[PDB]
Amino acid sequence: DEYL
Amino acid sequence: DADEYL
Amino acid sequence: SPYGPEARAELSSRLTTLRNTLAPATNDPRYLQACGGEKLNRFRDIQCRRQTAVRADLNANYIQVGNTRTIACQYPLQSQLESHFRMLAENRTPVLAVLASSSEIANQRFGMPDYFRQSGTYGSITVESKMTQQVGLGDGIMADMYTLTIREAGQKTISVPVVHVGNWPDQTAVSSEVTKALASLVDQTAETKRNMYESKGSSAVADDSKLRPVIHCRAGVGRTAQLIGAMCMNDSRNSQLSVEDMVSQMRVQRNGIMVQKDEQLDVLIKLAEGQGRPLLNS
Repeated sequence: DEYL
Repeated sequence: DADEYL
Repeated sequence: SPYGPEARAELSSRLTTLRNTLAPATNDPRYLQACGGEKLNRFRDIQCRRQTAVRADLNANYIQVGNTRTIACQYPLQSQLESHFRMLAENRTPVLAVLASSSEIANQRFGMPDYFRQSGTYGSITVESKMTQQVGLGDGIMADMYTLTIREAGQKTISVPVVHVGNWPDQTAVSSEVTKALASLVDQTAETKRNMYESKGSSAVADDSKLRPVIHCRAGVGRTAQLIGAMCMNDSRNSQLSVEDMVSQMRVQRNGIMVQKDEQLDVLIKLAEGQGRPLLNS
């Protein structure tokens, strides 16, 4: 996943 | 003893 | 003005450059790598510095900005809780500040276990939870406090004071007034508990790697950074430590993401201005  | 920090 | 647009623009410029340099490269020798098939990072873009990591299986770092020593970490994954609890115990944690909202914890997809508001068993560790006081921080924001008792056969039982702010949404910044009150409550809590270990002649008072306040939100880079930055300014020993110093030190000791939103850096800038603290160096 990417927290951005 | 085991709980001397409680 | 030391806090005018020109100064604010300069600071951001330096910070931006730093964040890009600390960008994690594939199999970067500066960041902790997942050894085996166990997931370490909650996010592939939010990594943990190797030379300041607490444990090899947790995404957490020892952080020291000025004379303020703390521990920043990501919200523990389901499978890291056992190791997370041992870290809290061993560290003789004087205070645990959790900045993740209740809404995020409830969201089952976010994979954030509610490990501090309820009692439970995790591997060899037994945790008991008990709700204590509730402190108003302002702007309707509340701090819910608990006490976590960590038990593990063969180890000394350790209780940890917990401060949970449930209404602080991610990627947002609370007012500087609130942040200042929240920083005070955490230091007071830590201060009280630390005093206990000293009256007991604990061996952690001599270890600079222990008795450190542990703080985390979800990724441990946005909301966590704001509080830490605020805690430094509370410390009466960090005289002359600039805003540039703070953020720099946080990013170099964890990752270039520390202090994500600009709205968050703005709160720090505002607090510094109220103290006449310098923004830039030299």
